[PDB]
Amino acid sequence: MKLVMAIIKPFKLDEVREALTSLGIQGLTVSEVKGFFLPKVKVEVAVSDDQYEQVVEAIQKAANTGRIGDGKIFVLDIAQAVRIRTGETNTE
Amino acid sequence: MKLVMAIIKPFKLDEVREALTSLGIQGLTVSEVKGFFLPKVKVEVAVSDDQYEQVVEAIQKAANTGRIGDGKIFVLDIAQAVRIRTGETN
Amino acid sequence: MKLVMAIIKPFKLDEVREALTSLGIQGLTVSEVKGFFLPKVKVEVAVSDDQYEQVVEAIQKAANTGRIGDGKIFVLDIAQAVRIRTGETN
Ligand SMILES: Nc1ncnc2c1ncn2[C@@H]1O[C@H](COP(=O)(O)OP(=O)(O)OP(=O)(O)O)[C@@H](O)[C@H]1O
Ligand SMILES: Nc1ncnc2c1ncn2[C@@H]1O[C@H](COP(=O)(O)OP(=O)(O)OP(=O)(O)O)[C@@H](O)[C@H]1O
Ligand SMILES: Nc1ncnc2c1ncn2[C@@H]1O[C@H](COP(=O)(O)O)[C@@H](O)[C@H]1O
Repeated sequence: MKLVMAIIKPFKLDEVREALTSLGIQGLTVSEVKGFFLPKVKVEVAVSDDQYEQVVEAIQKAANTGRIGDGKIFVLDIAQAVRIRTGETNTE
Repeated sequence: MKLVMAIIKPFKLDEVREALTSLGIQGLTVSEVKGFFLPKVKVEVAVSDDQYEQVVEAIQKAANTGRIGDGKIFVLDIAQAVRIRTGETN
Repeated sequence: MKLVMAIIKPFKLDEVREALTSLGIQGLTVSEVKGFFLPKVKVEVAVSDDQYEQVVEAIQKAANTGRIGDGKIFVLDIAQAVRIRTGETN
């Protein structure tokens, strides 16, 4: 499992959300941050190792303008995940 | 150490905090985030290897309702933790 | 690559930014968070493996007061980084 974190230009949030939803990705978490400043949006989603490359590609293509300030996507390893509703624990 | 990250329903924060305090945790970081919008709370706490699973389970039990939208808890490895007050590691 | 995450007293942000800038690190992400509450600032910066320890030390020295509430620095491994502007993987 991977945590995919992207810092994007705020106007690109709708396109990024759209791209992820088409991939069938659920549980997008979004926050407003300051980018060094200019307002940025941080998007975060946890995905299977099987899905992370498609997720990264989808975010990159949706968030891209080619101009300065486009931002970054960081992928981090998740060792364990628990579904709070059921208490069930998953690992890959 | 491990970074325990949970995305919970905002009204569950008090119960989650109470459970963590009972474990002797106390130090934790809370962010206001948006789920998909629905308001959510992101709780982040770095915990020793000896206690991380107990922290996960404490958060799970406290944040649980059995309803849709309860959220998830993620565990990530921390390679190095520094206490800013003293500069000590891990 | 490493993700350096620091939770600091808000008034220390400028000093931390100055230290990072002197190291040639201008790109960083700042969030307003709640620390258990008191307002805190989360600084996130992805840095190369060869520089992360120098970065951690620089942040610690700039953010330190020696008093309670100074905060924490966590270092996490980054599995992959992509530059959105070009689509290139680090
Ligand atoms: N190394 C980094 N660590 C953390 N956040 C970063 C980092 N680099 C960039 N960011 C975030 O991304 C936002 C946009 O910066 P970006 O990645 O586009 O860098 P840049 O200096 O504009 O270079 P370029 O756009 O040409 O790649 C920043 O304001 C910051 O919020
Ligand atoms: N284990 C932790 N996990 C996540 N965030 C933490 C943790 N410990 C501290 N923090 C964050 O750092 C902020 C400052 O707390 P700090 O680390 O200074 O702890 P403290 O109890 O004041 O101890 P001391 O300052 O003596 O080290 C907290 O309010 C919280 O946002
Ligand atoms: N895979 C995921 N990655 C990151 N955050 C998630 C994920 N799934 C759910 N969330 C967050 O948790 C909230 C409730 O999710 P859930 O209870 O799992 O439907 C959502 O609104 C998201 O903000």
